Amino acid sequence: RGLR
Amino acid sequence: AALRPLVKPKIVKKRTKKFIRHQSDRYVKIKRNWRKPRGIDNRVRRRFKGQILMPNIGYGSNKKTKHMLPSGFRKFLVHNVKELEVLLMCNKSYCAEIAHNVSSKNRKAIVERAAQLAIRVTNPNARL
Amino acid sequence: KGKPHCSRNPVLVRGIGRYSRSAMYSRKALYKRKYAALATVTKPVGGGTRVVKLRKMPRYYPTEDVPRKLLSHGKKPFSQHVRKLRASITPGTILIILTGRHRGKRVVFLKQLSSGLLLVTGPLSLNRVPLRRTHQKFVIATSTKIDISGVKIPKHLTDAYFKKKKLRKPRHQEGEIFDTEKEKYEITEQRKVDQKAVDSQILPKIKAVPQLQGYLRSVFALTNGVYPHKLVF
Amino acid sequence: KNLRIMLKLNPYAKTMRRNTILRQARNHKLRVERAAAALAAKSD
Amino acid sequence: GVDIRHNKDRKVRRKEPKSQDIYLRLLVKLYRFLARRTNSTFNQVVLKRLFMSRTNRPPLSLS
Amino acid sequence: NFAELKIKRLRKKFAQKMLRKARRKLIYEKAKHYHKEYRQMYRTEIRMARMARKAGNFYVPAEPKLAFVIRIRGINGVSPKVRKVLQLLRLRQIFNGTFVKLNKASINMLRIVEPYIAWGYPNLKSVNELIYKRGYGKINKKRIALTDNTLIARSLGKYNIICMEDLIHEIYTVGKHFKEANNFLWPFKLSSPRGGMKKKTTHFVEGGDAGNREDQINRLIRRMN
Amino acid sequence: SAHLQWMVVRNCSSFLIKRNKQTYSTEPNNLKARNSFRYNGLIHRKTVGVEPAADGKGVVVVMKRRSGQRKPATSYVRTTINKNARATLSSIRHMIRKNKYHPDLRMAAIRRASAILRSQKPVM
RNA sequence: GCCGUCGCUGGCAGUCGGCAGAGCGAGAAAGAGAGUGGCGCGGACGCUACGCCGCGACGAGUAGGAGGGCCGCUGCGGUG
RNA sequence: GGGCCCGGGGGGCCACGCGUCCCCCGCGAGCGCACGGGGUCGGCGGCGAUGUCGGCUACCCACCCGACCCGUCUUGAAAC
Ligand SMILES: [Mg+2]
Ligand SMILES: [Mg+2]
Ligand SMILES: [Mg+2]
Ligand SMILES: [Mg+2]
Ligand SMILES: [Mg+2]
Ligand SMILES: [Mg+2]
Ligand SMILES: [Mg+2]
Ligand SMILES: [Mg+2]
Ligand SMILES: [Mg+2]
Ligand SMILES: [Mg+2]
Ligand SMILES: [Mg+2]
Ligand SMILES: [Mg+2]
Ligand SMILES: [Mg+2]
Repeated sequence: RGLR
Repeated sequence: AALRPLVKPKIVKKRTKKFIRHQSDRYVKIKRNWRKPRGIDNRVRRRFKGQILMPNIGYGSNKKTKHMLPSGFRKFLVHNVKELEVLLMCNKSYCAEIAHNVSSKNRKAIVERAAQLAIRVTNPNARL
Repeated sequence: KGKPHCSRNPVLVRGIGRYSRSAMYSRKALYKRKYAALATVTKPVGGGTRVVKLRKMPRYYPTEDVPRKLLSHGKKPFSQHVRKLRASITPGTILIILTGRHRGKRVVFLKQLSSGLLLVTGPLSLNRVPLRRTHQKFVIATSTKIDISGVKIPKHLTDAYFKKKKLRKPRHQEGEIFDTEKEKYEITEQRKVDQKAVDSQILPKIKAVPQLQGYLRSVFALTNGVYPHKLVF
Repeated sequence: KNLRIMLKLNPYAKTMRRNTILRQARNHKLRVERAAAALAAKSD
Repeated sequence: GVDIRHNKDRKVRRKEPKSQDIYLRLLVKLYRFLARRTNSTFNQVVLKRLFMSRTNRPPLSLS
Repeated sequence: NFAELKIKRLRKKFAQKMLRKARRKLIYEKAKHYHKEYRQMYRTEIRMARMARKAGNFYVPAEPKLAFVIRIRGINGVSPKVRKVLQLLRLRQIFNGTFVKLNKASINMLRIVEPYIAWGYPNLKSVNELIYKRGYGKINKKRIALTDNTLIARSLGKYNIICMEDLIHEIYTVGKHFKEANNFLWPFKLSSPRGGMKKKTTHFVEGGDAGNREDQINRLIRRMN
Repeated sequence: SAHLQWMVVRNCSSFLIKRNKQTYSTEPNNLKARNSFRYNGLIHRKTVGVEPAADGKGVVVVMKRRSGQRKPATSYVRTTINKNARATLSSIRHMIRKNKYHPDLRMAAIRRASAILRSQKPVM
């Protein structure tokens, strides 16, 4: 989820 | 117009000469067929240096190219016309070799069929 | 529709970049680049329309087929191979042929073609070696160079320009009737004009060096007491 | 002898090797700096 | 050369039944399939017992 | 439907793509911490000798824990007591090599088989060259070449040895699971000594080859591996 | 059953032929002619055969109907396909696939029905 | 590199195809489970399972033992 | 030196999200390149019909190294  | 095989790999043979029998040269009663020498003081079965050699299993041929003639085809003895249709779905990997006894009247109508079936014959000019 | 950009890190050594993974991330500014989320054809006929099928099924199936083969990665075609060249060979360097019909003949190296073959031409009026290709392995690079930087070698002297052309004259019915042997290689007026043009620029520079033309006219050959490993050429 | 098998087994050797190449080009640049500051110490 | 001893290299277990009947050589096919394709060590024992000689699988009594 | 089963299978194919990035990151920061370990264990062995030379005393370094044993004789004419020990050292073949941790019960075997082996204290570079180039694992009782970390993790994983670097660290720094790590390694098969032995039949102190050549085992490893 | 009478026919048949390290079979409806459980043309409940047409041209296809199983006379059905080289290789293909009739034999049937077309052209 | 023996008491009946969905090499005991509420009609080979395929290790030998011989000789019942 | 080189005031990091509670103070798509699960060329050139191309084996000959005559009893046989 970190790269959204 | 040669009938090429499916694939023609490189054939490598670990030995070409025959395996002559010990002392098959000094005598005529001793044929060239091989017999493993089993005598006590024998110099061949002790594997001395510079002597005759022995058929080990190491000399075996590559299974991929074993029994394979120099034309890239394996072989099959054919005794009559009917034994070709057995060979018509192995066309590009096996060949036919009409037997020695099939007379020339039948061998002509065998090479005739194998020509239509594109089966390769090793002795197609045999008898005539 | 982003314009392509070259690599942002120079290659320190083959397979290793100059910058690290984090350095590359910072350089690329990826911190602000977060992203998240045929065969048939109708054709009229003289009736109705026919759904013509492209690449229809084959009409023959051979009794046996060779199975496919595994996939390699490190093998590339010769056209895509990388062409090496020893540092001892530079434009204007004098080379000696050892295998061609011009055995032991000194020639003036011009450049290297795309394929890899060395495009060389000794003065035709001196050694009779025109513009031709020669493999670098089979040529000895003499340690005698002449400034050839100011020589506009025509661009059309590619590998295709120098590729052989089959005479294609085995026989025919016309030829069997009026036979003319198997033909020859008739030097094209192009290969001749190009040879003359290249010589017109190479010869003035060669003649500047004293005795250089005579040396080129000479032929290298081993003599008694001469060993290649003991003399520097 | 195979860079990417060494990275298949030890992904650290990539930075271990980028170092000691940078570190070496900079130690050879420091040496050529000393040795080209001393050719002006026996010329001055 | 290596200094091993090949005295016991050839394990002597039965790779297959010695009989040639075809109502046993079909059971051994079905159970050789179950034996290799399941993780139940039951089929492996049934298969290993279908090989055994007539003196190693003896009769049972009803009692 | 199958629009559900597709995106589901792609979630599985994404969890199996993140469980690999997390493991490559773990292997990376492990090797990065073993570089630090080896640098410390190297610099402090020089500290502990400079601080003794400043005061005038002597620093006796710790007797080494790890030995590398090489078989330098054939199989033709061995005593039975030396043939049982050359096979509990797994040296069943000339030029075979193995790692051995030292204690009383081990040195007293390397004393029994002394005329048949040439053992010593391996460097860290020698364990690198060995584990990488001649490193084979005894998987399923099969000498399987160690080509990927998933061959070491699959067997020695339960000991938190999951890469060729954890393996090297377990061998070099003799660890709790040394018996298991050293026994996972199929004994190394080394070539003939390039250059050549000095004299195979006499101890190393007799200007020969046999016996213990403590520091100098690495000179032989480089010309044999 | 098939596997039962195959365990009887695998070695002591009369069509079995064993020489030159090869082992073919001369069964009527065996295509590829080789001795195997899969291609045997007498053991199974549904077989396929591709013979040449009795005259010069054409290829006959011999399916074995299901109902008549112990009645050799009314067991096989035969269909002569005297068409071009491609429609016959799309008819055998449909005969087998669209019918779902012994479907592992299809490429064998095409490969044989092509050997026949090839062995019926004018020679060179 | 090739032949062979041994071991893995290894793998393959999954050729599961418009009644289709093409996978089980991956470090971590176990379901690519169910339901219950918030156009173009197409897809190599295989499998004599006593068969085929993959991996490693191994390979001396008299006396002696065992196996495999699509090695050979003569006749018999079948079958080509 | 070690402590993530404890804490305060020019180069390399497999570090780079927002919203808190809190002690320490689960799918982003593409596009290529390759030291990446064992070789390919989408590189070429020469000669070839009455004298030449190929044939390892098989016939004769030459030369270099090796090379004592087999069976047998025997601790031991090329054995005077
Ligand atoms: Mg004797
Ligand atoms: Mg004796
Ligand atoms: Mg051996
Ligand atoms: Mg033995
Ligand atoms: Mg035994
Ligand atoms: Mg000795
Ligand atoms: Mg040397
Ligand atoms: Mg001695
Ligand atoms: Mg033996
Ligand atoms: Mg001599
Ligand atoms: Mg006697
Ligand atoms: Mg006596
Ligand atoms: Mg005497």
